[PDB]
Amino acid sequence: LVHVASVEKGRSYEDFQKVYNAIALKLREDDEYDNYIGYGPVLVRLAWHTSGTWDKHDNTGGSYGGTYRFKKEFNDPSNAGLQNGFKFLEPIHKEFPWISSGDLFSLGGVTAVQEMQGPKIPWRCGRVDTPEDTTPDNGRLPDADKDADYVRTFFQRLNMNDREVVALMGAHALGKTHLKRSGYEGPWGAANNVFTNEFYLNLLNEDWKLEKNDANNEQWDSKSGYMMLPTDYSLIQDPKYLSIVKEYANDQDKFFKDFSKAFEKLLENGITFPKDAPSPFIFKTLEEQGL
Ligand code: HEM
Repeated sequence: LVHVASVEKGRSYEDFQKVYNAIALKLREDDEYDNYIGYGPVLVRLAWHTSGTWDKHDNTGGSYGGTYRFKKEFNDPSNAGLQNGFKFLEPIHKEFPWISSGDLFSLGGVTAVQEMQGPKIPWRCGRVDTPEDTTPDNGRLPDADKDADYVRTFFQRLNMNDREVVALMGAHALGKTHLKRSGYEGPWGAANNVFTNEFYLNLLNEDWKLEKNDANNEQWDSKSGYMMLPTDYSLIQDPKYLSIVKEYANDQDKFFKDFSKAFEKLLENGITFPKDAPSPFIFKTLEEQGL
C-alpha cells in the first residue's frame, strides 16, 4: 500500500496558515483546560499517536489516513485522554471542512509546538482520509513500564534511530501524566506548556527516587514534584541514550533542530510525496503575524 499525498483541491499555503491560525487562536482562548496547562500538550500527543501507529514493514497505520476518527482507534486504551484534543479540533474541522483528518491532526501538533515557543516544524499537506477498515489495531503505541532495549526496538518500527528517539522524547517536557489515563501521575517539569529542553535537564539534574504511585506502578519522582516514566529514565540508564541526553541538555538550539526534523519525519512516515508536490510549509506563529 502506497499512500500518495494529494493536495486538497485548489489549496495553497495561505489556506493552511488560516487553519494554523484558527488552531492557534483557540489554543490561546481555551486556556483553562487541564488546570491551565491548555491544549498544547495533548495536541502534540494527538499528532504523535495518530502517526505512531505506523509500521515500516507494511505501511499500515501512520498519519495519512486520519483513522483516529474511527472508534477502534479513538478507544485504544493507549489513546485515553486524546479525545480532548479531538474535541478541540472539531470546531476547527467544521470551519475548514476541506482539510483531511490526517492533515488536521498532524497540523494540530505542529501548531501546538510552534505556539508553545518551540522550533518551526515544516509541514506538508496531502494526507487523504481512508476507510474504517484501514484503521490499525490497538497495541502499536508504546508501553511506559519498560527499559531502554524496549524503547530502542520499539522505535525501529517507526524507522527512528537513537538520536531521533531521544529528540522525540523531549516532548515530555510538555503537559503531564494523569493517573486515570495512563496509570502514571505528575508533570515532568515546571515549564509544561512552553517548549524547551527542560526534560533533559531534569533527567540529569533532579534527584530521582523510584516510587510507586497510587495505581501501584513504579515511576521516578523528585522532591520538586516532577516525575519520569521508566521509559524516560531508560534514556539515562543506557549509555548511548545518555550521551544524547547530555547533548540536548547542553544545547537548546540543537535540540530544537533535531526535534523539528524527527517530528516532521514522524508525521510524514508512510506518505509518498510526488516530485511536483508543494515544498513543505513553514507557518508563521500568531506572534510573528501580530495576531
Ligand atoms: C517510549 C515512548 C513513549 C512512551 C512510553 C510515552 C508515554 C506517555 C505516557 C504514559 C503519557 C501520559 C499520558 C497521560 O496520563 O495523560 C505521555 C504523555 C505525553 N507524551 Fe508520551 N510517550 C512516549 C513518547 C512520546 C513522543 C515520541 C511524544 C511526541 C513527540 C510524546 C508526547 C507526549 C505528550 C506531549 C504528553 C503529555 C500529554 C498531556 O499532557 O495530555 N510522547 N506519554
